[PDB]
Amino acid sequence: AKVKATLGEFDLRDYRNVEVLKRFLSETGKILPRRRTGLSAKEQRILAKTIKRARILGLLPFTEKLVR
Amino acid sequence: ARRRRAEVRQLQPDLVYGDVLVTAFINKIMRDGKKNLAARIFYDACKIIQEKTGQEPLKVFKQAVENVKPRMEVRSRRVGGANYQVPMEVSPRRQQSLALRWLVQAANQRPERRAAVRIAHELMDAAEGKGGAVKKKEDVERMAEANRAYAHYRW
Amino acid sequence: QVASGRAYIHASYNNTIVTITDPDGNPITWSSGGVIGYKGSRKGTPYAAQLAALDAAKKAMAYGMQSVDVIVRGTGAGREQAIRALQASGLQVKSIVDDTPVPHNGCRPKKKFR
Amino acid sequence: TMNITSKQMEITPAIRQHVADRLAKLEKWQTHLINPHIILSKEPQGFVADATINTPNGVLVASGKHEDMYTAINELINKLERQLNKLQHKGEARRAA
RNA sequence: UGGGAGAGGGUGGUGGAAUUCCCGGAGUAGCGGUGAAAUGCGCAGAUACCGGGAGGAACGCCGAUGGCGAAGGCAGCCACCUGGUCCACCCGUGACGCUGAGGCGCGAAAGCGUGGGGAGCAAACCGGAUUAGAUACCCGGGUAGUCCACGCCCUAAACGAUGCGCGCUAGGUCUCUGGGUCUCCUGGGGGCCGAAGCUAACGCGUUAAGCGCGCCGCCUGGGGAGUACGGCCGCAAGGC
Ligand SMILES: [Mg+2]
Ligand SMILES: [Mg+2]
Ligand SMILES: [Mg+2]
Ligand SMILES: [Mg+2]
Ligand SMILES: [Mg+2]
Ligand SMILES: [Mg+2]
Ligand SMILES: [Mg+2]
Ligand SMILES: [Mg+2]
Ligand SMILES: [Mg+2]
Ligand SMILES: [Mg+2]
Ligand SMILES: [Mg+2]
Ligand SMILES: [Mg+2]
Ligand SMILES: [Mg+2]
Ligand SMILES: [Mg+2]
Ligand SMILES: [Mg+2]
Ligand SMILES: [Mg+2]
Ligand SMILES: [Mg+2]
Ligand SMILES: [Mg+2]
Ligand SMILES: [Mg+2]
Ligand SMILES: [Mg+2]
Ligand SMILES: [Mg+2]
Ligand SMILES: [Mg+2]
Ligand SMILES: [Mg+2]
Ligand SMILES: [Mg+2]
Ligand SMILES: [Mg+2]
Ligand SMILES: [Mg+2]
Ligand SMILES: [Mg+2]
Ligand SMILES: [Mg+2]
Ligand SMILES: [Mg+2]
Ligand SMILES: [Mg+2]
Ligand SMILES: [Mg+2]
Ligand SMILES: [Mg+2]
Ligand SMILES: [Mg+2]
Ligand SMILES: [Mg+2]
Ligand SMILES: [Mg+2]
Ligand SMILES: [Mg+2]
Ligand SMILES: [Mg+2]
Ligand SMILES: [Mg+2]
Ligand SMILES: [Mg+2]
Ligand SMILES: [Mg+2]
Ligand SMILES: [Mg+2]
Ligand SMILES: [Mg+2]
Ligand SMILES: [Mg+2]
Ligand SMILES: [Mg+2]
Ligand SMILES: [Mg+2]
Ligand SMILES: [Mg+2]
Ligand SMILES: [Mg+2]
Ligand SMILES: [Mg+2]
Ligand SMILES: [Mg+2]
Ligand SMILES: [Mg+2]
Ligand SMILES: [Mg+2]
Ligand SMILES: [Mg+2]
Ligand SMILES: [Mg+2]
Ligand SMILES: [Mg+2]
Ligand SMILES: [Mg+2]
Ligand SMILES: [Mg+2]
Ligand SMILES: [Mg+2]
Repeated sequence: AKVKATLGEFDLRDYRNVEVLKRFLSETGKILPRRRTGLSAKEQRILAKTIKRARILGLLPFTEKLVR
Repeated sequence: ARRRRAEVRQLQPDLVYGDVLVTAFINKIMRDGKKNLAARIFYDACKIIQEKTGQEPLKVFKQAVENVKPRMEVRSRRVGGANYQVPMEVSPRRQQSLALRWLVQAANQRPERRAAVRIAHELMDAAEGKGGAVKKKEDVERMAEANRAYAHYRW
Repeated sequence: QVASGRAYIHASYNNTIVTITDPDGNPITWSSGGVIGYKGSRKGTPYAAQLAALDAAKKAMAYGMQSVDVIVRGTGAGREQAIRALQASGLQVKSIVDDTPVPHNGCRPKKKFR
Repeated sequence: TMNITSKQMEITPAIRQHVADRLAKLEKWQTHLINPHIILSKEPQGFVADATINTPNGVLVASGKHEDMYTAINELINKLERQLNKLQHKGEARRAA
């Protein structure tokens, strides 16, 4: 169940697409590995770099409390 | 030991009660291979817990066994740099063996002179609830309850 | 009195301290591996934590506490046993979250974690 | 107590005492020196000095050879120190984890 | 000419987590720490919890067997200034090239000078343990320093213990970054395994330690010794 599948085409730089971006974060708000997003090395860098700006603008969390 | 569990010896039933546990006690009394002596010391006591108590030796005997069976014991283990007192559950084989051992032992501390008297009177106090025989069990158990903190270090 | 509140578990390699608070986070009562009677490394075991959790429920329930969201901090050994004890105590335990503090590589740690 | 055996040689109470003054080094560790036994002898190459000693934590057993008799005694004590000091500190290592 | 990738370098900003301290609240008999402990802290109210605040330093996930640099080294995010390098067209110059004693610049940490900063950590130091003893390892404290600016110092297991350039000698595979016509084909890096061959062996092998050419540095038994004397450099330590 890879993340890039459950998503048609999307911009890997649109730091304001909270809806798409938020899926690339684990239930603890962390940036998911490549093994879990399916982005190649080249595209995985641009995802992370835009998650980090989205966090700075406030649209994305830096960490989430783990619930059970 | 180092290759397999050695098999527990079965013991022939006796001839005064035909019980396998009355025998395993007879042995624990026996010194220097004199079983004939081991019999008449035990049996004289059976007469005793009959003379002074209108009830059944074999009833008094077995109840005293279940009165000294230590449910929990400690068994040391060196964890890290300390020999902790880990609380192990006891095997009913071992419970039997310790009860039978502690009886004669707690008996052979008593004051009265002839052995058969001490064996009845200690079974006459263990079958009831008192006696130094039961004390060993109760002590050993509280030694394990007090150290249930390490009960996870078990194997 | 408060029927709902928070139960906190600070679970460390040395000890497990447990404090139950109100909905506003202010402590009602607290127990710990020392409180129930242990010293030294015994204060770290699960039985240690188990007694502290139960003495903490026993304590707060005497004030009317019924419901408690559970909050857990630290990777102590007596951790998972502390949460069981809270549930098998008779407290509505409506949640478990783990607010374990991880630094994003902040202060240099002592020599014994390097 | 301390026993000394000169095998196929003669020594003196003075020489025998010097052995006792030399075993006393092992008292440094403050552990029990149970029935220590010093055997002396002469090979065609020089003296042999044997020693069996048991402690609460094990036995010490070594042999020191040399031309000089007393120099063999030191080497014997040299090897006995090492075995004793190990007996006293080996169990200290595996405390962690 | 037209494109790419990147923790390359510099400057100015700014984000969130955590620790410490202070403030407010709430609460009590311990907390902390270890192999087990003790010093330490705590009824003069600690720890644990919630709120408010200050401050310094480092950037979790992504993050990798990854990327960049000539080496040392470089990791939140934004912007500016700037270097190196790869690709594709095969347009321009016309052997303009390789190496490089000296020289010059750069050069982890530690250390030094002037000034600032100081949360965490921590040489020296103090105390607790451990122990036969323990000027240590472990524990509780703690000053330089660690951080910023400027100027010095110029060392290293500064390592691939493998100088640079060019040419030539099977391939299989994994990966990064491009270009095609996108199955695959080809350039430039990062590894692994292996043809020939090399090697005392271990191992190297189109990222040579193979086959060749140019140029540089260097070695010539161990210790004495990277010492002494001299000379140059340095505030000193000490460097060559
Ligand atoms: Mg016996
Ligand atoms: Mg006994
Ligand atoms: Mg009683
Ligand atoms: Mg503890
Ligand atoms: Mg003698
Ligand atoms: Mg003789
Ligand atoms: Mg003689
Ligand atoms: Mg010596
Ligand atoms: Mg040795
Ligand atoms: Mg260009
Ligand atoms: Mg301080
Ligand atoms: Mg306060
Ligand atoms: Mg706070
Ligand atoms: Mg990592
Ligand atoms: Mg690398
Ligand atoms: Mg042309
Ligand atoms: Mg022309
Ligand atoms: Mg050049
Ligand atoms: Mg030069
Ligand atoms: Mg430098
Ligand atoms: Mg420095
Ligand atoms: Mg100084
Ligand atoms: Mg100074
Ligand atoms: Mg300075
Ligand atoms: Mg000065
Ligand atoms: Mg300070
Ligand atoms: Mg000290
Ligand atoms: Mg001391
Ligand atoms: Mg001294
Ligand atoms: Mg010390
Ligand atoms: Mg220290
Ligand atoms: Mg400190
Ligand atoms: Mg100083
Ligand atoms: Mg200074
Ligand atoms: Mg410095
Ligand atoms: Mg500087
Ligand atoms: Mg290296
Ligand atoms: Mg190189
Ligand atoms: Mg060199
Ligand atoms: Mg080199
Ligand atoms: Mg390719
Ligand atoms: Mg492509
Ligand atoms: Mg490179
Ligand atoms: Mg390649
Ligand atoms: Mg190879
Ligand atoms: Mg071959
Ligand atoms: Mg050759
Ligand atoms: Mg190849
Ligand atoms: Mg070819
Ligand atoms: Mg290469
Ligand atoms: Mg070679
Ligand atoms: Mg050169
Ligand atoms: Mg020489
Ligand atoms: Mg030097
Ligand atoms: Mg000089
Ligand atoms: Mg020098
Ligand atoms: Mg040099």
